[PDB]
Amino acid sequence: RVRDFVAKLANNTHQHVFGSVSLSWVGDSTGVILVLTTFHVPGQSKLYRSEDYGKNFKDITDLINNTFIRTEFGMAIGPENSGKVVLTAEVSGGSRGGRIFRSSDFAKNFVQTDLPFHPLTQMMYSPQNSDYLLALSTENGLWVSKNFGGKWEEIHKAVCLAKWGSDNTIFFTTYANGSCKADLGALELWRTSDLGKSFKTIGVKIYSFGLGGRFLFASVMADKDTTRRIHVSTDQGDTWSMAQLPSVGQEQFYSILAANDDMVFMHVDEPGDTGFGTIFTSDDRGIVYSKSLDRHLYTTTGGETDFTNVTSLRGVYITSVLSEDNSIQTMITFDQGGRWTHLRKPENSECDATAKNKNECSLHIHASYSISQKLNVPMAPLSEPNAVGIVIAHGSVGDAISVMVPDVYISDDGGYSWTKMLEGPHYYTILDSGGIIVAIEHSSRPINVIKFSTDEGQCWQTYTFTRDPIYFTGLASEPGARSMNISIWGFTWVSYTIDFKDILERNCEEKDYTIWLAHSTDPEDYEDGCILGYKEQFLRLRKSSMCQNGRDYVVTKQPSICLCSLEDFLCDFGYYRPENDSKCVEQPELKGHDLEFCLHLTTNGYRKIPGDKCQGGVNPVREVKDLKKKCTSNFLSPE
Ligand SMILES: *[C@@H]1O[C@H](CO)[C@@H](O[C@@H]2O[C@H](CO)[C@@H](O)[C@H](O)[C@H]2NC(C)=O)[C@H](O)[C@H]1NC(C)=O
Ligand SMILES: *[C@@H]1O[C@H](CO)[C@@H](O[C@@H]2O[C@H](CO)[C@@H](O)[C@H](O)[C@H]2NC(C)=O)[C@H](O)[C@H]1NC(C)=O
Ligand SMILES: CC(C)CCN1CC(=O)N=N1
Repeated sequence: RVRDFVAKLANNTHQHVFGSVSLSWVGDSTGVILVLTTFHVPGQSKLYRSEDYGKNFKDITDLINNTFIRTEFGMAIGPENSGKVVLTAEVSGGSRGGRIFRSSDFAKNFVQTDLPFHPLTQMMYSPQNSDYLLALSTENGLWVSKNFGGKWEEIHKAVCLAKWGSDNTIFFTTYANGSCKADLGALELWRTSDLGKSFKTIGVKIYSFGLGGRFLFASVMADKDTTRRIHVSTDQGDTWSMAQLPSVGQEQFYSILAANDDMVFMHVDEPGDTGFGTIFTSDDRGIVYSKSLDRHLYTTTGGETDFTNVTSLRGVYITSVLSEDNSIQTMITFDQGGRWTHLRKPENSECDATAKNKNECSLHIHASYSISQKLNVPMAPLSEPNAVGIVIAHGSVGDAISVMVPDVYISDDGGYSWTKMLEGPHYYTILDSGGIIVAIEHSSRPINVIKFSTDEGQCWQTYTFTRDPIYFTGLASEPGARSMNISIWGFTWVSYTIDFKDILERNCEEKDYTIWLAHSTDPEDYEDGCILGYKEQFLRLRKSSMCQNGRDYVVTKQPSICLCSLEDFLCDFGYYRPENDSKCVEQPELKGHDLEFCLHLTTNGYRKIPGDKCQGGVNPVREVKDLKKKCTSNFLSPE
């Protein structure tokens, strides 16, 4: 519903003409884009650079000296504004050392450097400092560089896996003899804070390790069995604590679904080839775990899962579960995994063939699992933190995820309500923190048009961006959903970057924004909107208003602190919540893995949900008590 839109886009539209193809953005608010193509012909690499968000590209294959670049390593991009770019070149079969090309000037100038080893993994930038780097050689050697790749010293041999921690710390696992596969479950976990000068052994009998938020996790194998269990440390391995999670076997796996400063979402595989597991939410120490969701779909250790952080609203997560019927259903939690429920269906929607009742059903979302089964899904769900409460996803309306070709649904309130956005599979992108949505029909045949909306998917305009139809491949836009430049890629290889600057000529002002209470279920109630003990009220751009938010737009929100209630605490170890009300109570006797933990000790009977900011009201935390005597009450033990 924008007048004379065609005129504005026509001048703004820009076109550029150009094996294995990869595109990497460099920095924020720089517009630097690198495109790398390699082809194997019985074979040279091509590199392009753009400083205008992809409107124009300049060939810079001269800087790489026509050297072949290995696709597997890809293009290593430096942290935020470092501008560092590293490409791993291919070298002669007999070369003693590897060769890489590096740049620190956002790829304007590249310097060739030979290496003392052959890289086995991609070089990883240290988060605290861009200059520091680490890599693993073909001989499982760990090399570190303090000069952005000029000089590499082998700090330690036989490293199975290495990762960057906070403050330039390095954690790695080593194998005493043979190969990592031989020493599975017998590895040693080491840490060095001095860039290899000094080493500290923080674990033995290690299977693997992981990092999430503050937490550092390590899986340790039993002495008398194959089974392994998780141990957690918040002090970089100086002290360790067992995690109240079940032990698993070699067939089973552990996966960190999501982690942050407050807590972690942990997935434990069920015994057998079920293809599903249970989700556990931790406390602020990562030690005590609450069962959140049953029969959560996860194919294998590196397999597909539909678990999705809805990044546009606090505490909202979406995933898929396998019912006993062997049908897949989509579940959503609005309170960080405290309760899970079915997504509400759009009001003007018809239940499909999967529904028992024609007028009652739910909305189900197509994510990574649907894509892996070769369903007609071109994109997983999309959400951005800048665009408050907006979720866009492919889905079906019924009792379960259906095989039929899907339509696109949008939510403007963080997942509480939905409406059909477009018919049939599409590609979508969010721009200007929600100021514009852009969409691209997915078809077998070429396309010549791009669709855009300025009222959060409620209405759309159709604009033709080319004379000649192209075969659509993908969309590229600056990470962070703050630019107004979108790029359409396809072959007849071409790329039309549209700029929407003219469409939103007017910048936004106070009057454009309006007040919106997030998480509002019942507007009359004092407690309405309390999630994790507090409410958030937002200023968001009115749907009718069509103005640019700007690159420096700031989400404005004010927090209201609710009164603590029992619902803001979870049961500590040794307590459970009966089906009756919600007061935590001490279990008759611990069983299963709960008994394993016994043989954190002090239990308050209640602990505050991590991330919960409620103040005042009830405090149910009890004086610290010890259940060890209760635990060993049944065991005869020596004097
Ligand atoms: C789910 O996504 C949200 C949004 O990205 C995450 O919230 C961010 O967390 C980081 C790290 O704690 C903070 O620096 C940001 O300020 C948060 N963003 C907002 C908008 O609050 C959240 O941590 C994710 N959930 C999990 C479990 O990782
Ligand atoms: C879309 O891309 C253009 C470049 O083609 C961006 O233009 C830049 O704008 C900033 C500030 O407006 C200037 O400091 C830069 O010098 C501009 N670059 C060029 C190459 O002209 C434009 O900002 C992008 N749109 C958005 C919303 O970020
Ligand atoms: C949670 C952390 C120990 C991940 C390492 N992994 C994978 C697995 O399944 N066992 N250890």
